[PDB]
Amino acid sequence: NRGRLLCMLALTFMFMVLEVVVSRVTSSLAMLSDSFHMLSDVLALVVALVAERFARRTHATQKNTFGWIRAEVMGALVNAIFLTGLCFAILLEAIERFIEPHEMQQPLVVLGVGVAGLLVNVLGLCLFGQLNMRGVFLHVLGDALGSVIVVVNALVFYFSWKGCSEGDFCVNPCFPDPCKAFVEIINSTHASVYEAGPCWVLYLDPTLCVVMVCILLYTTYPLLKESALILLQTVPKQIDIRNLIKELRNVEGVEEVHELHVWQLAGSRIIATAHIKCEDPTSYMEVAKTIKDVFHNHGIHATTIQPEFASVGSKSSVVPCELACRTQC
Amino acid sequence: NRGRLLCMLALTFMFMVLEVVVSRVTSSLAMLSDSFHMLSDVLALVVALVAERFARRTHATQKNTFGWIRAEVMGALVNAIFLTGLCFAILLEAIERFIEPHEMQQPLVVLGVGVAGLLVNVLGLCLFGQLNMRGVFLHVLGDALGSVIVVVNALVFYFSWKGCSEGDFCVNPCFPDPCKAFVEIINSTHASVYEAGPCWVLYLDPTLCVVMVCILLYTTYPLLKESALILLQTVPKQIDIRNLIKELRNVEGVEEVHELHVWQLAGSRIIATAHIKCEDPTSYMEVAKTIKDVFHNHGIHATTIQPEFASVGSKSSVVPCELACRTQC
Ligand SMILES: [Zn+2]
Ligand SMILES: [Zn+2]
Ligand SMILES: [Zn+2]
Ligand SMILES: [Zn+2]
Repeated sequence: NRGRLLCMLALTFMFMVLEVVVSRVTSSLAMLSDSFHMLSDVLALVVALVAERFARRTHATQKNTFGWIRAEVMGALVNAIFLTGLCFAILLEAIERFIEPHEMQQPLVVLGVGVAGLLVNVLGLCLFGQLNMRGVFLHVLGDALGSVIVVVNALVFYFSWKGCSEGDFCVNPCFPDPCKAFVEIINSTHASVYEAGPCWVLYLDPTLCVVMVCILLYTTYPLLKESALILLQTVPKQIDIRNLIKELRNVEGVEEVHELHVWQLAGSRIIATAHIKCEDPTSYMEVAKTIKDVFHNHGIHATTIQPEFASVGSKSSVVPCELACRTQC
Repeated sequence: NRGRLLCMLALTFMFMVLEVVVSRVTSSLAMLSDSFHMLSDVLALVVALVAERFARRTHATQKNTFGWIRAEVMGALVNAIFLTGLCFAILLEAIERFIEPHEMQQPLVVLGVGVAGLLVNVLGLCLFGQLNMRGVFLHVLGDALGSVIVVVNALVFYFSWKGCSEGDFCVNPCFPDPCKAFVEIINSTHASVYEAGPCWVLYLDPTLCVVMVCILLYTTYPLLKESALILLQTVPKQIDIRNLIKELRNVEGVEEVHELHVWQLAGSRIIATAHIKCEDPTSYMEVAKTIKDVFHNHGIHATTIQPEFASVGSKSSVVPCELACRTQC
């Protein structure tokens, strides 16, 4: 449905506006750098929306004689790439939180907007073309787990951390404090009291991002396998070629079955070609009806069985099919 | 060739090792954060390498009755998505250099490694399956233009900027200096001399990244159009369906031409189906030879022309094709 992706696109725009509003109210330019990062969650909805007005034009057009009945199972692919590509990004970025750990300065406000985002994505998840559903549901599960990360982080971050207490002049041993250490080592004045807070919670986030990454990259892969397999002309999973060939040769009136191509258009519109070699060119229609039946019994319905009638003395050359070109094909 | 992508993969690993070596020698943990960003240039070579040992298995296997002759024109797609996706990343990140501009502390060393990277990518470009070539050449042109950015930046950055001079205690008006302003406003001591350098060169980089992004996103798109078009079963650009149908109906012996599917397997292996409606079921082979000729004259060589022989009184129903199923197909 277009209604669902439309509603969810509207919701994410709402939340980005709320985020810019908080980032400007609090006057914290370090938080306005997520209202530009949700433009990566609006893209996976715009794409699966564009591929909704294209799986309905299922009519033979001079520019595609099957129609765009496939632009569904391509949309999913693009999504399941973007996400996975994007997913590695998180992983890469998680490494930076092990080398130069930053500090979540204002934890009440981050808990606030994180719980708002977690609720809007719980709705975007409870809201949910059979592979666009999957290619977008995974993409909202991603940011939902990201929001659970943000809450469980900024939850035990006001509960535990201590940070610099006496104004702006204290020693932060847990990481290479840029101004505190600079001014404190360039001026030795025996200043006021200090403190030191736990560090077992300074790296309680990148571990959560690594877990979210290993969750998405396993929930996504089977979707990506199925999409690329459909798009590589591969026999579906439910049709065994050797059985089709044994059954075509069992039929009366035929003796050989040349090029036998089977594939999958989209969903369950499976096609099938075959040359064939009848013997008597007058009882052909009964043979073709029988062959269409032995295709219909195997979930394969749109066929094309060209019969190659044998001439005089030419039953010694398969490559010509009795009907061929010259060399290339 | 596998040799070219192998050589280039070896070169990029060499350069990443050189980058970690400099980042550890100089003791500048702000530069080790590019030896993790070149793991995004090794991916587009690993993919177009995996799709090299898969466009050579062009043999009918029970798991694909065309073979993987298409896994070339899919590889390109994945590349031309990754890059474009990745390209938006740059653009997004360029915006951060307009809001909170950072400082290239050590410009001689950055010029050094930037010129080394620019030379290794000039080689990776001069080094260069007809769409993998394009899907990887664009991907090296990307980082080559990135390197030109790094050189022209860190070139007129030692030539112009001034920065803080008298030890570690000066005023930096051009941007919200974190330690200088903090310690200078928390302690009013009438300290030593200061200075102020130009700001027309502090934002001489993100403009270069925006130009590199608008260069890649126009050099990539036509590749992505062609790849997705091949993968959506679309008639090629060189075969006009109306002409094929007019020419099949002009041929003797036939009167109607049912489902006429034409598409593109990969490169130039174009297939074509067609039912057809002959009249006299004894002169069929001549008609089929003529039809194969009027397909061969149009760059379309792998055909399948099923003839539907008319029964008694049934020349009033196209939907049955004289040969059909029941309702669904
Ligand atoms: Zn999102
Ligand atoms: Zn993170
Ligand atoms: Zn690169
Ligand atoms: Zn940049």
